[PDB]
Amino acid sequence: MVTAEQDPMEPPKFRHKKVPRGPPSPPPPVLHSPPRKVSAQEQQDWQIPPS
Amino acid sequence: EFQGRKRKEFEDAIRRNRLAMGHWMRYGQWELDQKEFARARSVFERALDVDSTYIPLWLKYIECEMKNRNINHARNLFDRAVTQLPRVDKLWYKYV
Amino acid sequence: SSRKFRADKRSYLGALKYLPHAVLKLLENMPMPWEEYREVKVLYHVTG
Amino acid sequence: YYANTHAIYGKRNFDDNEATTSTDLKRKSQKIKERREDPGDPSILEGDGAY
Amino acid sequence: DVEFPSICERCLGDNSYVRMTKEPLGQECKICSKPCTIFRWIKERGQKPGKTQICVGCARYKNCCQSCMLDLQFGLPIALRDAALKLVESGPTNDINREFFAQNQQRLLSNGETAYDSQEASAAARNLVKKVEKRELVESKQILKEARASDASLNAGNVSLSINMEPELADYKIRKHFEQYGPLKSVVCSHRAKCAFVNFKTRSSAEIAAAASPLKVQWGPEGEVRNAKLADLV
Amino acid sequence: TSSRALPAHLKLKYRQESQGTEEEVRKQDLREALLRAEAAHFAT
Amino acid sequence: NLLARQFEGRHSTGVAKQITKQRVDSHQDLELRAAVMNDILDMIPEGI
Amino acid sequence: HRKGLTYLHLDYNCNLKPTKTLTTKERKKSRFGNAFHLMREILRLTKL
Amino acid sequence: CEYLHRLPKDTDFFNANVDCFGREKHADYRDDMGGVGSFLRQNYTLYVGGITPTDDIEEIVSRHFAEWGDIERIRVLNSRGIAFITYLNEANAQFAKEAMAHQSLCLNVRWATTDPNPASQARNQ
RNA sequence: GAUCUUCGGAUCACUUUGGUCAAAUUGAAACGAUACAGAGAAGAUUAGCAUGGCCCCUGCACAAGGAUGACACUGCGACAUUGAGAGAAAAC
RNA sequence: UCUCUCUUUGCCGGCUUAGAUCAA
Ligand SMILES: [K+]
Ligand SMILES: [Mg+2]
Ligand SMILES: [Mg+2]
Ligand SMILES: [Zn+2]
Ligand SMILES: [Zn+2]
Ligand SMILES: [Zn+2]
Repeated sequence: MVTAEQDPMEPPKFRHKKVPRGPPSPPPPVLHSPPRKVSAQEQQDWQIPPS
Repeated sequence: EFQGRKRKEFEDAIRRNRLAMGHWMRYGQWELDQKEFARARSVFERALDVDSTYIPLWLKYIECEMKNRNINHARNLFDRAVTQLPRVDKLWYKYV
Repeated sequence: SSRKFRADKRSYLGALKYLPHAVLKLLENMPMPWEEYREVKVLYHVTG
Repeated sequence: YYANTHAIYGKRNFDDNEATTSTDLKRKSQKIKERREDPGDPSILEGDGAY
Repeated sequence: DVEFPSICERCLGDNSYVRMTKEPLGQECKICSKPCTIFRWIKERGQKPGKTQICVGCARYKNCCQSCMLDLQFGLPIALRDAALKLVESGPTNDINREFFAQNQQRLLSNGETAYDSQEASAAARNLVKKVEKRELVESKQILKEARASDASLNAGNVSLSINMEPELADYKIRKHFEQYGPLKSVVCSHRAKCAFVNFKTRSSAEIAAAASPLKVQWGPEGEVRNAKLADLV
Repeated sequence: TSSRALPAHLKLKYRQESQGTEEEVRKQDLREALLRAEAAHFAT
Repeated sequence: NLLARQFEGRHSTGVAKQITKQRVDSHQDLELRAAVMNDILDMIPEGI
Repeated sequence: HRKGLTYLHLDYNCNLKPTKTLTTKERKKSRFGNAFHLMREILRLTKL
Repeated sequence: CEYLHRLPKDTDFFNANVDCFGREKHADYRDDMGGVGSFLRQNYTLYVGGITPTDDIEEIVSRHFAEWGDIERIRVLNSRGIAFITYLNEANAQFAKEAMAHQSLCLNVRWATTDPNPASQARNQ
């Protein structure tokens, strides 16, 4: 093996192109406390009118 | 080329607004109407990657697997769903 | 302007980065008024 | 590596009828030098014994 | 340690001692379009030096030789291999999809699982040769005279043809058949028309070839196929 | 590559002996010092 | 830099842009909107 | 060249003069930066 | 010369990467199908286009093509001056492609496209 | 071949070939023109700064410009149905 | 238990000097 030496005058040899980010690792389990009951009264008490 | 037209518009729509799940559901439906497998699962898994906590998407995927008689796929999908969200009972009830 | 050297164009154009150093070294060694000519030790790219 | 290359060439061309020694080295050089034409004399430049 | 490139010994030369150079990031893979190092060596004296053409991510997903593009198990072109054997699904031919597939596939292949085992390859080869050997082994009357007489006039349940002596299968089979019946000029044929017309230097050779008569014949596209359907009712 | 990416401030500065190194603060009794300073400020 | 941009491309993706006294208001607006969305998402109870 | 600006003439005294009337597209594309122009002017002084 | 001046014969195989005519094969197979084939696909037939003088197009192209190599299939379009000679080997196919360009039978010789025929694809495969 | 050596020999030197690829239509880019429309904010004229990314261009630039550079800015069903009547059907 | 209709039915572009101006 002999590493061929590079020309000091060479510009960048080739273009760099973007690639969309790969998929992530699978998501972990959620592990929540059991959901609570809100009832229609509290569902309505957070109903906001239109602006 | 009509399939190409629809696929390009769906892909650019989901690229512009990546958080709009309605676009993913519509994409899965339209694509499911003719080419019943493979890329349907691909699109739905991509949507799951975007947000895996969206129960309607899970139910939609399961239901589209029941349509096409894929029972073993659907049961693997339930296993993944219940092992991801053990505290939502919609998935458990559909499974049982 | 010939295809015989079209392999050397990338390096030839890449030497533009070092051109100002060549300008400085050339102007630094200008012959003084009392001497008709000056011979200079030079360093050149094989590309020219 | 030179030995291996020489063996490969000898196998390909079947021309392997040589020995090795010290004065043998000079003797092998002698025939090849005899086949060579003379080197001209410097300061003769355009033909007729040009160097 | 980015040690060595996967190169087959057919194109590594028949010398047990070779010298080769490497320049990092000197080229883009011709599949990955990813930066890759070149390895240049001399196969044999009197030959232009060879060089690798693809990265190490490829020739791993393809089990191939970086220089001569031949698979390292069967020694036949990679394109023909993936077209015939159809071992594992290939990648696309368009740029962005192929580069994304190649990059993620290289990632999952470096994860530890081998994408190519040779057991299935040998099995597929034996199956392929098996399939090849197995591959080795009133309405008709009106479509009979609808134009058979017409074209003859213009420029010329069972039916029996006539033999006159008036003075799937490729065309080269015809060429190496008529060499004993004389020199050849040109053989114009068509599989759909099933008609092959041949020309010789002399009419005597053609006529003596015709005299060999006691599957053979002696003297849009659909227009030329009307008599070709006669092969079912010949 | 860029004007603001050039080398600058290559020597990182560390707290010296009297500037409150970890050793000096560990040896020091901060609770009593805090109490005296609070009392002194209250005095004003 | 000129030769690199000539032989490489923009490399525009993944670069930040400082706030330069003309984007101050339009960026302060983004930060305030994000903060209000956070507070909204918090004070709303589960399943509402 | 290599930019397509083959209608710009760089005469031997290092003056960059268009060989034809340029449209808005060409005028916007043929606009060089301070580095190229500074190098051109240093080259002009060297040639002088 | 440093290259063979004779015609390719049956057993003149070369490496997959290298073009059989001495050049090098890329992967994109171009867009106008112009210069050199792609190592990713294995095709032996090439588009030749040009003159459409009379009905004897089949015989004239057969005469002008068989002398370059061994032929497996010839299909000539009657309506327009298009022919698709299919060669047995890559060597003869590419030699003919580089020997019948801008010649008199100018010929617009290119590379063939994937067949849309469900029947032709089956027999090719 | 030069040097010794004693006419046995010893010294001295020892494996090239920077390859976007073989003499330019058919493997270094990017388009002219003609023909069609033909300049952001709910009347009309019009300042701009942003948000999003497989859109870039000029720039040494993390300044700034290119029409506020351009494109894009919407819209739906994890609705449980019962509340009831009527003709039918099979059912209080 | 079908069919039709109605009803109940919780439900699913930003900023600045309002940017600045305005008679057939
Ligand atoms: K404006
Ligand atoms: Mg701007
Ligand atoms: Mg903008
Ligand atoms: Zn090899
Ligand atoms: Zn690769
Ligand atoms: Zn020759």
